[PDB]
Formats: sequence, structure tokens, C-alpha cells
Amino acid sequence: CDPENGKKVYQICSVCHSNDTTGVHGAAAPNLHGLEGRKVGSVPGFKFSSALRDSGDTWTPQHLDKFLENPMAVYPLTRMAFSGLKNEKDRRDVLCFLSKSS
Ligand code: HEC
Repeated sequence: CDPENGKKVYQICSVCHSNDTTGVHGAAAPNLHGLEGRKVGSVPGFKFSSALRDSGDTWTPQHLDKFLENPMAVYPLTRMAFSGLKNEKDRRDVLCFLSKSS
């Protein structure tokens, strides 16, 4: 995993999402600070779709990788309008950039 490539890949997420210490969500999507290991659809102050609002899943690396590859294959009714990252390197790299160690 190359977190440097990951930061570049992440530019596709950064208009919808925020990712900072402020707790404030992005223009269209939740703050991704603290994502790794977080319960799905739980960060306060963001109105999730019913699928994510009602989920008991956790954003493990394995669950995040599946979701980034094809969001509606994991949560069909999601409001995330994103086709998915089909390149395995780009998924692993952006996950690496999104890790707590980053
Ligand atoms: C706008 C067009 C988006 C782009 C581009 C990306 N995401 Fe997104 N994401 C978006 C919305 C509107 C939502 C909420 C969905 C719902 O059904 O309520 C999300 C949600 C996520 C989550 C779940 C967060 C949680 O706290 O459970 C994750 C992990 C996520 N998005 C990641 C992500 C990444 C890594 C992206 C770039 C590759 C990305 N999103 C793009 C809107 C949009």
C-alpha cells in the first residue's frame, strides 16, 4: 500500500466527503475522519440512507474494500452516487491513506 497514491486517488472522494478534525460533514457526504473500524452509518450529525442508518456492520478493511469496489452491491439503497473503484491497487491505496495510521 502506497498512501501517496492513495491521497491522489482520494481526490475523487473529497468533493462529496470531508475528512478533518472538525466533526462537520462534507458538501454531500459524512466526514471520513476516524473511519477505520467505525460502525457503519453512525457518525453523528449526518442523515444516512435507511440501509446505512439501520446497519450493524463495522467499516473493517474488508468491508470497506467491498463497498468501494461496488457501493450498491453492498448497500443497494445507498445515497452514495459512485460507480466504484475497479482497480485493486487504487482501493488498497485509498484504504491505506484512510487508515488510522495516516
Ligand atoms: C458524492 C457523489 C460521493 C462521492 C464521489 C463519494 N462518496 Fe462516499 N458517500 C456519499 C454519500 C452521500 C454517503 C452517505 C450514503 C448513505 O447511503 O447514507 C457516503 C458514504 C460513505 C461511507 C460510509 C460512511 C459511514 O460513516 O458509514 C464511506 C466509507 C464512503 N462514503 C467512502 C467514500 C470513498 C472512499 C470515496 C472515494 C473513493 C467516496 N466515498 C466517494 C457520497 C459520495
